[PDB]
Amino acid sequence: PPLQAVLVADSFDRRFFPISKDQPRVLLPLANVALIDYTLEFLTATGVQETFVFCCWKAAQIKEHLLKSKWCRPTSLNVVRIITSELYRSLGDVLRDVDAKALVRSDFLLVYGDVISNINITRALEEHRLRRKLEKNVSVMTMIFKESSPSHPTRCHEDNVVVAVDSTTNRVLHFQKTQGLRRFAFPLSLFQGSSDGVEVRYDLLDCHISICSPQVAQLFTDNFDYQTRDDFVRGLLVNEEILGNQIHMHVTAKEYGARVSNLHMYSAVCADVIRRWVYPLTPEANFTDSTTQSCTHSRHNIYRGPEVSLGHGSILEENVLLGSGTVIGSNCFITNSVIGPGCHIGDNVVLDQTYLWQGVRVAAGAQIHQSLLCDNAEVKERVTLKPRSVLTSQVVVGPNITLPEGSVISLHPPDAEEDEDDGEFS
Amino acid sequence: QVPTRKDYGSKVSLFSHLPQYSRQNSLTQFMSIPSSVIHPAMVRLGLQYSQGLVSGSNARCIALLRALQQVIQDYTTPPNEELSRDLVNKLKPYMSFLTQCRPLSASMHNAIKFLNKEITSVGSSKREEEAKSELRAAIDRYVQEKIVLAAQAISRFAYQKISNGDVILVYGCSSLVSRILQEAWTEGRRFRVVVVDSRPWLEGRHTLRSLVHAGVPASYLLIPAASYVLPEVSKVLLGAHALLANGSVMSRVGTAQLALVARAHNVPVLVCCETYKFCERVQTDAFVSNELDDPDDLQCKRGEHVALANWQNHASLRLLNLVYDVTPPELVDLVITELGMIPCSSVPVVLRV
Amino acid sequence: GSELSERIESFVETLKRGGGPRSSEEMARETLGLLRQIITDHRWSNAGELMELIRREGRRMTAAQPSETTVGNMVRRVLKIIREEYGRLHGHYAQLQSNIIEAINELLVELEGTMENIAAQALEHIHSNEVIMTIGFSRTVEAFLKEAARKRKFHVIVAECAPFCQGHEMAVNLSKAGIETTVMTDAAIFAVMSRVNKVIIGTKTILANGALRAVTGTHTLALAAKHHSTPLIVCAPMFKLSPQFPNEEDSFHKFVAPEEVLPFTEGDILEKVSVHCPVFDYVPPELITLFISNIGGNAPSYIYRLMSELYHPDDHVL
Amino acid sequence: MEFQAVVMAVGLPVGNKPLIWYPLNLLERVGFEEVIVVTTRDVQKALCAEFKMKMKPDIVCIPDDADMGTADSLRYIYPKLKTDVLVLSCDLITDVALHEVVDLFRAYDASLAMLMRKRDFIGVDSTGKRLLFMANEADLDEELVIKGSILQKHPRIRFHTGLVDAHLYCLKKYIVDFLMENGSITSIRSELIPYLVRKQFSLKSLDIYSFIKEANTLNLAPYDACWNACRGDRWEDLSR
Repeated sequence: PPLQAVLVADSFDRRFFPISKDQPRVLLPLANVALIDYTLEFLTATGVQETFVFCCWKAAQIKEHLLKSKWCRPTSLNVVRIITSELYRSLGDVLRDVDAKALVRSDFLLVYGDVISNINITRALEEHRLRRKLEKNVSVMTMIFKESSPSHPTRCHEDNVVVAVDSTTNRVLHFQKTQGLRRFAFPLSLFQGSSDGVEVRYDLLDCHISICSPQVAQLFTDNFDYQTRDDFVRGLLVNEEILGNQIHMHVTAKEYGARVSNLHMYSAVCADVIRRWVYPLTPEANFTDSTTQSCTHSRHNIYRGPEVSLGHGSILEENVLLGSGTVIGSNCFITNSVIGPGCHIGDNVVLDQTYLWQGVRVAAGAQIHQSLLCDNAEVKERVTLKPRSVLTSQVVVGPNITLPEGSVISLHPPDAEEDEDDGEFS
Repeated sequence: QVPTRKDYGSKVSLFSHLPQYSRQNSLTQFMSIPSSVIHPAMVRLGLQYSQGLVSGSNARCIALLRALQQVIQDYTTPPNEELSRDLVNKLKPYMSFLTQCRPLSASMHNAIKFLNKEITSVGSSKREEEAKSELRAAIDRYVQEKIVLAAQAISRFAYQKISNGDVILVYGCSSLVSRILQEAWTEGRRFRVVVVDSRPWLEGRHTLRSLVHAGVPASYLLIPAASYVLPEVSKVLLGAHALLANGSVMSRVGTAQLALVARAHNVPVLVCCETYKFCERVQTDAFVSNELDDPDDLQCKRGEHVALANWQNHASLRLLNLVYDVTPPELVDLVITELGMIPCSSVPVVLRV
Repeated sequence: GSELSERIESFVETLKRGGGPRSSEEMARETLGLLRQIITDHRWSNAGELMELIRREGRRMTAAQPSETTVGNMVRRVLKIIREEYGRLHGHYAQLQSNIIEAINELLVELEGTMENIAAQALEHIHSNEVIMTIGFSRTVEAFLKEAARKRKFHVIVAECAPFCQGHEMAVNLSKAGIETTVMTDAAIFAVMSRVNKVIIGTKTILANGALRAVTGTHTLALAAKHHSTPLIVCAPMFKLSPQFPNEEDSFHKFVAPEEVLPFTEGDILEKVSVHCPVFDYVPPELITLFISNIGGNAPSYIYRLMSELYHPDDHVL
Repeated sequence: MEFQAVVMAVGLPVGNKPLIWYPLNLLERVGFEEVIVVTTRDVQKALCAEFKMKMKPDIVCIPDDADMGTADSLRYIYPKLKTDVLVLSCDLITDVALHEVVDLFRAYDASLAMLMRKRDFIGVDSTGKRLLFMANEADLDEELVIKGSILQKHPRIRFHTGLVDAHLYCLKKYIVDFLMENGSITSIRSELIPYLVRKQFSLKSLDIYSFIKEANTLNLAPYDACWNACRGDRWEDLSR
C-alpha cells in the first residue's frame, strides 16, 4: 500500500508569541531552513508517497513558501496536498476533517509540521502492520519515541512524558506528562489486567511521529472532545471495556527525533542540527536544494556559505553557521551561533549561542549571548543582550542600552514585553 | 586449596604463555560462603576485581591496601610463632587468589613488595597490637605519600607546563591526568581537552564527564579519529600504569598508537606516572607480558546483527583484546613524577637511586 | 525523457540519503548504466554539447555525495571516452553513438571482471604462514585473501573500525574459508604491528598523488606499518582512482551523526561536548608500498600516469 | 567468620524429612560450621527439644515467645551475633545455588541482598539486580507513587507483580543495629524491606540488591504451599 502522511502545519499552541505573529512557526528557520522543509525532508526520506499539509493560520504564506520548494516540483517523489481551512482550530479538527474527506487509505503518518527527525520508520511500520494483521485491527496508534536521558537539554520541563508499557508486546498502558508534578501516580488495574510483565519508562523523548490508522480518524470523528493527541491517548487508555483499541509503541535509540514547541526546544534542536546529530540532514547537504543555502563544512562544525568575507581577527571556534552573503567585521568572536544570510556584523562583537536570522545588522562593540534576532533586525553600538532575549521583525535597540535577562521586544505592544524604537525606552 | 580459573575461548598462538580468562564465570562459584582459606576481604576484593568494578590502577592498588588493612587488623598470632614469617606465608596465597581473579597491575606488585618488606621489618620484641598498629600506620603512610601527595606534586609540576589557549589530548580514564586537568582549570589556565576513547571498555567517557562537570571545554572521539584531531592538539597527556626498566611506558593499548600518531604530527607527548609504578621488569614489545581480557567482550550490537555473537562456533576464528601495551621511550618526551620532570630515557637512572 | 529524469533523481536522492547500492562496484555499474541510458535517450549533433550535458548532470550527481567519488570519476571516464572517440572520428551521428555505446560496454565487461583479476594475482603476494593485517571490511580484500587461501595457509589480523565495527563482518566472512583470522580493536594496531608481516587493506578513493582516503583508522595503520617498515598492499580497482588532489577541496572526510561514537543517552554532557565521527581518513602516498589493480601491481609513483591514461585534465573540476 | 546464618520461626515439620532439616542441610552444605536456629513457641512451646533431635553438625536452638515477630526474633539474638547475618526461614526449601546472592552481597558491597522466586509489586532496575521499589495494596491506600529522584537516576524500572519473597536475606551489622535500636518494626519482610527501600533513595548511601531465580519456589505459613515441598523433595532430594 502507498504510505500516506498527515502533516499539521499549524501548531495550535500559543507559544511563539510574538514571534509567530509575522510568520507561522512552521516557517521558522533553524539554520537558514524553515521547519516545514525539515519535516518534508523527513517524510520524503522515510518513503512517504503522499502527504496532506493542513494549514490554518497564515496559510497563504505557507502556500507561497511551500509551492516553490522541492516537494511541490513535479519531479518530486513525495507529492503534497496543501489543504487550508479557516474553520478548523485544533488537531482533532484536522483529523475529523480527514475522516470527513476520506483522504487516507491504510496506516498513514500523523505528524506535526515542526518536527526535526531522520528516523527510518519502515521497521516500525513493519511492526505496526504485523500487529494489525495479528490482532485483527485492534492496535490503533504506534507512538514513536526516542531513548533519551531526562537530563538532556532537548526534553524540557513542559514536555517530559512518563509512559508505562508492557515490554514484551511493546504496548502503551499508561501515559502522562510531568508538568508541575514531582511524584507520579500509576493505577493498579494495569498490573491485574496483564500479569505478563510491565515496565515504566521515563527515558522517552516524544518525537510526535505517531503512526496511525483510518480507525484513528474514526475515533476522532466519534468523540468530539478529543482536541489533540494527548487527549486521544488519555481517553483511549482509561477506557478499555468500551472502545478497546490498545495503543502500541516503538522506541528508537539510533536516530534523532524531536519537535519544537518553545524557545527551549528551538535552541536545543538547532544545536543538535549544527552539531550534525541529524545526519544526513546537515546544513551542507542542502536537503532543500536552494542556491542561497549551500555551505562548506570546515573543522569544529564551522559551516561557511559563499561570499562571506570574514574580517581580520574574527575568531569562529566551534558550531558556527554563516549563510550566503553575510559579512563579519574584524576582531570578532562567534561561537555556538547561527547567522542568517546577508547580515552585517560590526567590530569586536561576541556572539555566543545566538540565532541571527536573515538581514540582521550588528554594530561594533555588541555582546549577544543566547538571544534570537529575527528578520532584518539590528543592534546599535555599545549594546549587550542578556541570555534568553528575543527581538523580532525589524527591531532596533538603543545604543548604550543593556536589556534584562527575560527580554522579548517587538513592534507589537500587547504581545511583547516592550516596543521597538530607536531608543531603549519609548 | 585454590583452583585455577578456566581459560576461555581459543587462545592466540602468539600469546600462548599468557592467560585469557572470562568475566562470565567466577572463581568463587566453588568456594565456601564463610571465607576460611582466604580472608573475606580478599574474596570480596577478588570478586570485585574479576567483575570489573574497580578498574583504575590506583583504585585497584587502594582496594588492595585497604583489604590488606582488613587482614592485618583481623590477624591473630599462632603459638610459638613469629609474625614476620607466618604473615607473609598467609598473605602469599591471598595474592595467588588475586592473581587468579585478575592479573595484577604493577602498582599492585610494588605494593605487595612494600608490604612484604615492611612485614619483614617488624621487630621481634614488639607485641601483637603494637606491631599491627605500626603496620597499619605504614600502609596508611604508603598510600598517603605515594599516591595522594605524589599526585599533588605531579599536579604542581604539570601546572607550570600547561599553558593558556592550548589543546590537550587525553586517553582512557586515569585519576592522575584528570586531577591534573581539574587543578589546572581551577588554578587559572584556560584550555580545552580532547578525549580519545576505545572499545570495548569505553572508559574515556568517564573522564569526559569529569571534565564537563569541572567546566572544561571537551571534545570526545575514538582512537581511529585521533589522526584527525592531532593537527589541533598541541600537547598529549597520558596516564601510565607502569614504567619499565628500559624506560618503556606500559599503559592502555592505545597509548603507543597515540604516541606514534602524535610524533607523526610533531606533537610532544607527556606521561604522568608515580614512582611506585616503576617496574624492574623490562620489555621491548607488547607480546611477552600482557593481560588478555574476555574475547566475548569485543562483540557489539550494530543493528540486529552481532557478528561475534557465536564466535566460538567458528573454529578458525580467534578473538583477543589486550589491555596493556608498551611504548618505546623514544616516543615519550616528558615523564612527570613526584620527583620532577624527567625525560623518558633517564627514568631508570633517577628511579633506581 | 521523464522516466530518465526520475531515474536520475532517484539515484541522486539515493546517494544523498544513504548507501544505495551497498558496495562500490555496484554503484559504478549503476553509474555506467545511467550514463548509457543518458546517451541513448537524448539528442545531440556535436560532441561538446553532450559533454556539457554529462557535465551538468554529473555536477549534481557529485554534489549529492562528495565522499562517494566513484560516480564522479566514472562519469569522468565516460567523458574521456567521448573525447577519445570524437578525436578519433574527427581526424558522425549514429556510428559515433554506437561506438560510444560499445566502448562503454567494453568498459563494463572489463569492470565486471575486476575482483577476479585482482584475485588471480593474489598468489604472488602471499606465502604460507604469513601474518596479514586488514582494516575495515572490503570485498576486494576479501576476494583477495579467500583466493590466496585456496593454496596457502596464513593468518589475518582483521581490525574493527571503532565508529561502527564493520570489520567484524569480514571476520565472520573469513572464518568461513578457514583463514585462522584474528579479530581485535584498532587500539591494538601498533600493539600487534611488530608481528604483522604484510598489511593488506582496501580503500574508498585513490587520489592523484597516490594518496588515498579510506575507512578511518587506516592512516594510523599506515603510520604503524611505516614505523615497522612492513609493506602496504592496497587492493583497489581502477575505478577508485580519482584526479581530485587531497588538499584542494573541502568536505574530504565524511562526518556522520555522533550517535555511533557517543550515544544520545549520555546526559547533559552532550550540550557541552564536541563529538566528531569522521568515517574517512587520508593516507599520503609515501606511506604506501604497492597498489594492486586489475592491470597488475603499480607503485604510488605511477598513479599520475594512470590518471593521464584514464582522465582528461580539462574534466578534473567537472 | 564471614556470616552467621539465622533461621526464623514465627507463627510444621511435615514431610519426607524434618522441615527444619532442608534449610539446615543447605547451610551445612556450603560452610556455616555454626548455625543459630530459632524454635517454635506459637503453636507449642516445646519445639526446642524437637529442634535438638536432628543430625546437623552444630546447632544453637533457642526458645522464643508466642507474640513475636521477625524483627523481635533478630533483636533477641543481637548481643550474640558478631558478623553479617544471613537470615532464612523454616518453610523455605531452595535448590538454587546460594552463592549467587552472597556474590551480590560481596561484589557490590550491598546493605541488603535478597532472593525471590515467582500481589506484592516490586520495581527492579534494568540491570535486573538492584531493586528500587516495593509495595502491596495491603498497606497502600492510593494506587502507586514513585519518587522523582529515582526516575531521574534510574530512567526505566521493570516492575513485577507475581514475585514472592523467599525469605533468604543477607543483612549487614548496621542494619540489624538499626533494627535493634528501632523496635517499631515487627515484620522484617515489610519493615526492613520497605524502610530500607525508602532509605536507599538518598553519593554515600546503601545498596539493596535482589536475585530472581527460576528453578523452584518457596513456601507459605499456611497450607497453600504445603503441597509442593514434598513434590520438590521427591525430584530434588536425590542429589542432596
